[PDB]
Amino acid sequence: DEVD
Amino acid sequence: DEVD
Amino acid sequence: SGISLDNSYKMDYPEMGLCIIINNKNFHKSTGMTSRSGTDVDAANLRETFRNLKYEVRNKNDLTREEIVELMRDVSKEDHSKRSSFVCVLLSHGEEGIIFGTNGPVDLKKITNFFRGDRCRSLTGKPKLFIIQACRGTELDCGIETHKIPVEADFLFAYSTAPGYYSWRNSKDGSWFIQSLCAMLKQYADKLEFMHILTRVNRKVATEFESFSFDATFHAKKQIPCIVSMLTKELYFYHL
Amino acid sequence: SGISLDNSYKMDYPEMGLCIIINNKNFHKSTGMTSRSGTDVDAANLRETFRNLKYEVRNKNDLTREEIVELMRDVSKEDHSKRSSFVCVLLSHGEEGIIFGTNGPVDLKKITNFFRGDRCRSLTGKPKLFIIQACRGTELDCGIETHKIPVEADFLFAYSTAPGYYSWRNSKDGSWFIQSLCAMLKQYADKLEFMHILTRVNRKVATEFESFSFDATFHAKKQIPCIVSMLTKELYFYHL
Repeated sequence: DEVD
Repeated sequence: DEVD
Repeated sequence: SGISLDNSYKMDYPEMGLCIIINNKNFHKSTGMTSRSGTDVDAANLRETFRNLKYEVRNKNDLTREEIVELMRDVSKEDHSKRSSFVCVLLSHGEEGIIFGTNGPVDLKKITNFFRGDRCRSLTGKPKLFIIQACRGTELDCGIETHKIPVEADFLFAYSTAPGYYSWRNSKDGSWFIQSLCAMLKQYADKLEFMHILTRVNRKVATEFESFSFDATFHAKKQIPCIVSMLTKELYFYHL
Repeated sequence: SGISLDNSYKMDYPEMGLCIIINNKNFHKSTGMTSRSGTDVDAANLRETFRNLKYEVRNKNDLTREEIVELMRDVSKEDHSKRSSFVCVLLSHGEEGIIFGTNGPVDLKKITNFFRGDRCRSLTGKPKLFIIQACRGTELDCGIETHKIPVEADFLFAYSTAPGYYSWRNSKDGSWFIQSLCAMLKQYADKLEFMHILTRVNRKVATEFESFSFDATFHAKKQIPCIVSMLTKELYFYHL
């Protein structure tokens, strides 16, 4: 899980 | 007719 | 029992819920904001429309920014356990993300935060509807010839106009959006899902209204409302 | 003939329309933006999903801000007379109102303006859908334990996340929103109206996903997408  |  | 489906909000609690209507017509001189002629027509239409949907309607007129905040705080602290949903109607001047109390602005975010899933637990998982007749800017539409659930979930914003745009109010008939919203709720609330009702409202506003002004800058303009949904279920105002 | 109804967009033109997919994975070093691992999974899922809805899909990878603008300009200048609708999928970094080309930002407004009712006449009165997997800010959701038509009309923005919030992407499964969107289109496009499909997407994202991170700041967070509709009719991807 990563943020854009 | 008027704007808010 | 037989198989079940989870597609629609439970709307058969003992009460439909509160409908809080904040009707700001007269503003402190110091603000330099005009009186909102016609808004009482809107407030009255809204009261009747939501009365027939069985909402406990509370009308409040000409509230200061401090009064708006404390009202929303207090309403969020009530026990909503026996209520299916929450509705708040804001009728005032505004700009993007902002509505006006009689004496100055309130951040829309501050208002809705009181009802966040984590901050108002008797409304967690229930539809929280914010209906807003107010400008979101100063653009005019010239038209063209034809851990668990997110705290921001289960909100619906029914804006009167597109982001960045003026919103139109008629001093005699009331605002285009509220007129159309009440008409469509009256006609379809016992039939359509709420998004489908709000879509009929978009088309009514978009097709049936056009401004008349002696001032060329504000003449022959059009308006499209703006539905913003973070709902997780379909919403019907009726039940079995 | 018999009585007619005007509640639904005409989706039986010779073509469904274009589906433009802009897949930005690798960014110029100078921007300081990270690679978007997993986005190819999203682009591939989107291509297949819209292929089965009979859209003419065009995938474009790693476009500069200049390239995005000229692509949208050019697509808006095509003859869409025989097409029912227009779809654009943006997959990139972003902030509120902004998406990133490989070498810098593009205002979302600049992109959508090319398709305004008055600026792209073969799409006037037709649904123009903008699906956006990109951050809209840096907030994290901690969750809670359970003359004629307006130029801005007929647009739909399906945002991956709420205003102001980060949007979550999984480097192996793809983004939460695109995963869920494709799954729900696959399962319900031959059944439900589009808003009802997008609502199923809201619930899937809201209920089924929660971030895992070694970094406490980014751990155990939740996400709710954000449907923004200025449509004037119901939209079904099928017809008679």
